[PDB]
Amino acid sequence: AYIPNAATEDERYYVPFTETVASRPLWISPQQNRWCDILLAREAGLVNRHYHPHEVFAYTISGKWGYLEHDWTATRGDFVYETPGEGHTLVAFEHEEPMRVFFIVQGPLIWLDEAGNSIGHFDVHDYIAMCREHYEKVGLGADLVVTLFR
Amino acid sequence: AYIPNAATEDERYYVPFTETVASRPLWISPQQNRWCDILLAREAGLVNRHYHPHEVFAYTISGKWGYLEHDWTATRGDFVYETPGEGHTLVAFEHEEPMRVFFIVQGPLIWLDEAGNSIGHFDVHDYIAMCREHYEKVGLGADLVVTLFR
Ligand SMILES: [Fe+3]
Ligand SMILES: [Fe+3]
Repeated sequence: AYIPNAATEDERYYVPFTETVASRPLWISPQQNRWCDILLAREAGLVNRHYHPHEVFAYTISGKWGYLEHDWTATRGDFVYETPGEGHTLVAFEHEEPMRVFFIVQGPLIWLDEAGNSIGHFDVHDYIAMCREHYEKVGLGADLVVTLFR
Repeated sequence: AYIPNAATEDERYYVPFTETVASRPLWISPQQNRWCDILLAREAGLVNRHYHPHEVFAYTISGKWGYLEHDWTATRGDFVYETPGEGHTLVAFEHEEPMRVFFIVQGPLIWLDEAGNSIGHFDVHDYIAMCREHYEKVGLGADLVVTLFR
């Protein structure tokens, strides 16, 4: 698979995930419960506390972001590996550029509690569904998502 | 793990792989036989034909490169997924910028024949050895490699 201009300026390609953060799917494996994507926050953003059962890798393209549970913040060019089992809250700061991050995500995400409990999930089927749905609405066609399968 | 400025200009961090192509290790898993790295070619470059038993993901940072066995060439911003089992020859063109590519590699690589045979291998132990060795020589210390383990 070859996707030119992955972190495109074309807003249509980005699927809302939370209210402030969206992603462009690049590669999805329903069988492996795994996906690559560009994570985008045009403004201040937050992704709720969750943990992955497995690793996460990120390479930062632009903006400034990090997780509240570590001391670093990542800007253009910085690499991040999250250790499996880590509960974390992603945040994005307002920077000259939107936040854009290349991610390889081995799902599910388990949403965590204010407390510390499992309170919801996000797996690859949830991801395929939201992306198909958005791509139908914006006129990229639901079937463009199917093009990303492997 | 957080590595600032992964695709650094500091040449010392890059470990020669072929004569024209080098990589900076970013994350290495001896147990999973898997690693992330920045692949760099300052000039024209070539990596000999080989196949991975598993997937490869790449996000292109700068330069222009591709595989002889596909029709695309990848420049700044382009994403690539190589399907597992694919035999391929990586090439890098001379561009305004060096080639720099963020890779997640599930090894081993099996070197292939002019013909089409398995004729050599490259696994994570080979990678750890070459990186330790180079990092000792350049004065980043062999032990900096151990810092990359997970
Ligand atoms: Fe996460
Ligand atoms: Fe390869």
